[PDB]
Amino acid sequence: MAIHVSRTHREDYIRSLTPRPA
Amino acid sequence: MREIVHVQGGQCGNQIGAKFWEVISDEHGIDPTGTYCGDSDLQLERINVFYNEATGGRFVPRAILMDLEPGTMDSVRAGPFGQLFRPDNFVFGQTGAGNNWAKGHYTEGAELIDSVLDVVRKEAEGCDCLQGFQITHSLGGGTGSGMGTLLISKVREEYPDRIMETFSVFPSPKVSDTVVEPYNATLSVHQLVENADEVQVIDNEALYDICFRTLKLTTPTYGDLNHLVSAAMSGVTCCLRFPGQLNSDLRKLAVNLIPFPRLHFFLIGFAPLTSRGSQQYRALSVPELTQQMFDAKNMMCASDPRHGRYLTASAMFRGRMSTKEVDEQMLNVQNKNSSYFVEWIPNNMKSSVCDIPPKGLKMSVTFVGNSTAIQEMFKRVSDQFTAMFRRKAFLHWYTGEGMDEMEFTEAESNMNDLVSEYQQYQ
Amino acid sequence: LILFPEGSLKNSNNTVIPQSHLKGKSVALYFADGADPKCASLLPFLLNYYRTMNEGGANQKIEIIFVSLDRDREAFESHRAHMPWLSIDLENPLTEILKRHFRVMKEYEVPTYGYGSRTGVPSVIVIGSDGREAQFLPICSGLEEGDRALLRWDWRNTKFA
Amino acid sequence: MREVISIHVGQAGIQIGNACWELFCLEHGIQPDGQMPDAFNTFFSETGAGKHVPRCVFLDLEPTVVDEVRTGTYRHLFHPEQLISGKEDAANNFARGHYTIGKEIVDLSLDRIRKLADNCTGLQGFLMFNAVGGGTGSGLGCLLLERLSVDYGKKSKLNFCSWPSPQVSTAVVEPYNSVLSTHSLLEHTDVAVMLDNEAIYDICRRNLDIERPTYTNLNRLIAQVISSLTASLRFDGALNVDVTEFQTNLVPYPRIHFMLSSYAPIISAEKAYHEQLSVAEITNSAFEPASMMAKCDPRHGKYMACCLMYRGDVVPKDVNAAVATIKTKRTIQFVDWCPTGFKCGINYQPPTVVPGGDLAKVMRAVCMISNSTAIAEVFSRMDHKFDLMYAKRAFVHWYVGEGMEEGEFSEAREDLAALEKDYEEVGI
Ligand SMILES: Nc1nc2c(ncn2[C@@H]2O[C@H](COP(=O)(O)OP(=O)(O)OP(=O)(O)O)[C@@H](O)[C@H]2O)c(=O)[nH]1
Ligand SMILES: Nc1nc2c(ncn2[C@@H]2O[C@H](COP(=O)(O)OP(=O)(O)O)[C@@H](O)[C@H]2O)c(=O)[nH]1
Ligand SMILES: [Mg+2]
Repeated sequence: MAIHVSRTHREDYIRSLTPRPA
Repeated sequence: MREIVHVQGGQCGNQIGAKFWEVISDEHGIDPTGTYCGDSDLQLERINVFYNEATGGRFVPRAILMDLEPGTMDSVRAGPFGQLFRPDNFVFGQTGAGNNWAKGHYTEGAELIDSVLDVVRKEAEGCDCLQGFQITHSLGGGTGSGMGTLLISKVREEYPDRIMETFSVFPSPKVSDTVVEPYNATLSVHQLVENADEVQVIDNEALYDICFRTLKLTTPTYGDLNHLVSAAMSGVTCCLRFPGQLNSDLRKLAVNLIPFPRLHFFLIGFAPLTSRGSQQYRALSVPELTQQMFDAKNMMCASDPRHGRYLTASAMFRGRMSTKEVDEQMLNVQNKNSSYFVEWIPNNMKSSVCDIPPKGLKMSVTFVGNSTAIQEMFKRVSDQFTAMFRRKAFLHWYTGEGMDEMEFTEAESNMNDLVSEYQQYQ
Repeated sequence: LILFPEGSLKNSNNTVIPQSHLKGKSVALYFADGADPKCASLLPFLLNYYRTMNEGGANQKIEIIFVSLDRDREAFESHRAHMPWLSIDLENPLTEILKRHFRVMKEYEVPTYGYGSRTGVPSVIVIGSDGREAQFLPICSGLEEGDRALLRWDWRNTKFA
Repeated sequence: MREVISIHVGQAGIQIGNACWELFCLEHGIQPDGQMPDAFNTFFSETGAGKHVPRCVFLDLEPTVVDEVRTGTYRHLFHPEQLISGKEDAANNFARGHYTIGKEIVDLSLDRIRKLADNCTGLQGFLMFNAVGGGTGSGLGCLLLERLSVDYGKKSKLNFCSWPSPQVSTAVVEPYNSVLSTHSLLEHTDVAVMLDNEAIYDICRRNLDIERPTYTNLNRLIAQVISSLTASLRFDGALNVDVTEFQTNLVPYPRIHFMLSSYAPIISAEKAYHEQLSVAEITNSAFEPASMMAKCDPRHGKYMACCLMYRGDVVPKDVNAAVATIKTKRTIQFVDWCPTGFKCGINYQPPTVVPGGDLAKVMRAVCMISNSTAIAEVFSRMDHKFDLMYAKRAFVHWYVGEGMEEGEFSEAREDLAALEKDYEEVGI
């Protein structure tokens, strides 16, 4: 599965932002 | 007063105990250099339960760290709160238990016996009266399973009229590190049923899965994995150091849970575990915790209690909260989960109002429960034993250090005789 | 907040009024350019709207604070002379600070400050007491309708109190 | 306490409800991070201390508008997984939204309405906002409506559906979606209000005197109408009428629950300066065919039930005079078996204004909801328009290969035709 940068909307993007910003 | 003696056993036990001594320390408000900070009677009046003085006002935990390899203990001095422990309380192994129960219990662990008794008796008899013990160890490897179950086989017959709670980390059906799985799991558990007071089952495979829906994060490190355990580690003994409207202790918790001496394996869980998106959006109250802790999907063990049936349940609520909202709300869950509870015991639960909330949270609950749902997890370990024991596989390393084919077959016979009461108490 | 200092505003006959001289009056920033074919066609309709609306009444209803985005002082005064209402001198940095406060600039964004949208020349914006925008008169916006957008003006609820 | 639950299905349901929820939070004065700087209880639940969370679900199978709200201004107003997004659109089909891609999302949405309705007793009803024109709005909307109909049997459902219009459809398969959607929307919803598109667009042209508004002003006007309809639920007034006492007045027969609506005055800053709007003339402008938001002329229709809820400072004396003026008007016709066809409701609080919208604030306004016979030609146009493309099987292979059967097209023919004959037998 392709995992992307936290600033794109794929899977749970909402808190790929908040606990661990990238 | 009432003293609890903590033991870190194995690599998993050392790492899971490090996080628990971090969460207890800041719950009492203590800087990791030993100085108390936080200015409250109610978190300092009972500090001798877990800690000891140091004639400077410094508090050192009543914890001994024991491990046959020097690797993961060097990591806990290197990590945070590593200065908190006593240097004498560490005991070293310079060889490294290579995933074998035989050198854990019989051969290589025998020369570490004369040092581990001299440090656990030194901490025990220094107080006026001991209450219980509390160890953390995993059944997967060698220095946690074999070297840990060697502790239970000796501490009981020298302190007979006391208790202990062992938090055993149990292996997985799906994922498998530590490729010699069923031999270490079975060799620890047949000792553990005979000679341990209660066992809390902690499952890594399932606690990834709580971390995948209710805490739903993509990159689970071993840190917050142990932090979710340390919540229910703390909540099961919160009233030993804290007052409450209806109190609870470990000795009471055993008396009103275990009906017969050969079943003492308990589920464990902590509520609330609210998602990060859902943090502000829960006006947290007693009705929504009760459905969260009577929720099968939120159990730290990898057993579904829909198939099983709760023999006796228990809940240590924590915080400023109403007491009849415990009472008739659990009468509602008996009247709705009629088939999920045993019919020859009415009022199957504990209520216990630990009057002190968790660290930062207004109100919570810690669920521990004697369930017959563990029979499916105990029989897959049994057939994992038999599948690899018909082919005699991975036995030469065991037998070279004084094992026997005979002693393996009462390990499976005590395994089958352990499962046996569970499906005929259904 | 004192949005306009003492030597800020500049009405006709080359005299100065401070901020205090505009109470109870519907004040609006006209951001304009001399060379823009938008503003050349839009200015006569502001001349008709400001004059007739104010003549029709026993009170003074609307002011227009002109802010310039021209090139030099000669182009400043040339477009100023065709215009009776209030203005601000270009060389004063007060024009710059309310230019960035209201996002009305002239496509040099990355060399200076480089934020985003510009919504440049022309625009007239009615403002409240504390430098907050009161409404957008939609000349070139999502509505993008010029020469008639002055009819959206709401001269009872946008006062400089 | 007593509460109400909203549901938004389809993209048209999404930003219509975006216009609704900004206006509900504007009326209560709550800063939309939750904090206020008990009339909000029915539309907002208390969370923690000072925070309020909307009682609604957002639901659309593409994330292009669901994640737009999520990243938008109200990220901290709407709870993040109150919003449900799918993975693929229904491709302007009833069939995909009802059969294949609807399974994965209705099981989550049913879990969300159970968690949102089990918190308190005294639920009034449901507020479904959807589009008949939407493939997801009719597709996933109908599967949702029938499941909540069987489960929640005796609870009412206010429905707001964006009906297709005679001139524009902005879809070629549009009348195919319309026939099948009302085939099952007839028997599961309890009440549905019919909203066309360029009737509201012509409203924005004529009395709102703006020549090119967007979906902004299409959604401001729908937000005013629902808010004045539910103004009795939140805010106290002289003569309050609730959800359970709308079907008793407007629905004489269980077959007929489709009706028009209008809101007056529709004015800007040019009109509040120049024209006085009294009780006797705002009801005449509300009964004007120009203000109709289904572009149906009621002169060849016949009114049979009307609820005239006035929002703002009005008295029972002058509203009874305005009612008597409408009855004495010769052009407006009533049905002979309903001598009483006017049920006025009275509130006290003034209608709000969205800052930046074209509307000027007015402190007495009329929302009026009217079941009539005129709906028959609106739907019979829809039946005739569908029959030309059903002559030689236009766009039917997408539906057939999806999983429905040819014959569900034909069953929807006599059920809409039964609704046609039902309209002309009550109009006698
Ligand atoms: N009243 C109103 N209707 C709208 C608005 N936007 C779209 N619609 C209606 O929505 C119908 C079609 O649905 P779409 O907007 O394309 O999106 P959808 O509801 O998710 O359905 P799909 O087309 O399958 O994606 C059109 O016929 C429009 O009439 C709006 O802003 N206001
Ligand atoms: N909860 C937790 N489990 C662990 C950790 N490290 C290892 N484990 C689990 O423990 C198993 C390995 O047993 P381990 O204790 O490391 O072997 P030992 O060193 O010989 O006692 C693996 O299957 C892991 O899933 C940890 O830090 N936390
Ligand atoms: Mg859509």
